[PDB]
Amino acid sequence: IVGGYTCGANTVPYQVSLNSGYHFCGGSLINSQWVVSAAHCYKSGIQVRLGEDNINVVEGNEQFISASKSIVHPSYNSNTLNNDIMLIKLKSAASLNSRVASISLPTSCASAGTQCLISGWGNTKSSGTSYPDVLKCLKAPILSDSSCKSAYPGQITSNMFCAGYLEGGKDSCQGDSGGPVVCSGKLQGIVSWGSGCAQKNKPGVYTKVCNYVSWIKQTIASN
Ligand SMILES: COc1cccc(CN)c1
Ligand SMILES: [Ca+2]
Repeated sequence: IVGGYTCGANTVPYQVSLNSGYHFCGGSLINSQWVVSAAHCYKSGIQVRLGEDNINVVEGNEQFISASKSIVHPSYNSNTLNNDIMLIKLKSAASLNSRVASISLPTSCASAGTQCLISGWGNTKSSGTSYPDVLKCLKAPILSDSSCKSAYPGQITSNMFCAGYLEGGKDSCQGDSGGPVVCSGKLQGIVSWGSGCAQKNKPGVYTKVCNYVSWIKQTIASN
């Protein structure tokens, strides 16, 4: 997260870190056994880390649970990043509490102008590289489909939305990938892509989660 703020330990209780020897992506806990992330975060040997603030220090609220399976969306295209969503099942159910909690799926799609919370352990620099140890947060509005399409000609599908600031300075970045965009207590987006970070007229692009609720529910019900 570039130009954000320190969230505060365990203030974003649905935020997970995906770890394969190191943090490589964010995710969102959607029930005791399932995490939603980006399909571009797919790899084998994933351990889901819940209750994290400082990802380099065991602070006492963590649960570390290995993934038993990953399910990338059947229509995910890695070139265009269309359908950039993946489900991860935990080998055992997380113990839910005030600091490890699921986030609700949307019942409706959020509109342009809606204020949301984007969070993660990604790069905090727009030019350099600096990775934080503690969770960073950014309040950001959803941008209109037209401004999103104008920012990225030929690249925005019906399964994507832009959020952030056309002036730059405040954005998600590398390592925030797969993490949440939450608006009014619903998971509306997944950190998906962009051109660099916090650059003028190049806002973050997010997977439009409301399009996938049926798939998520069906998949969970049979797996
Ligand atoms: C350039 O790599 C990125 C990864 C995740 C999110 C974004 C959006 N600035 C960019
Ligand atoms: Ca920790």
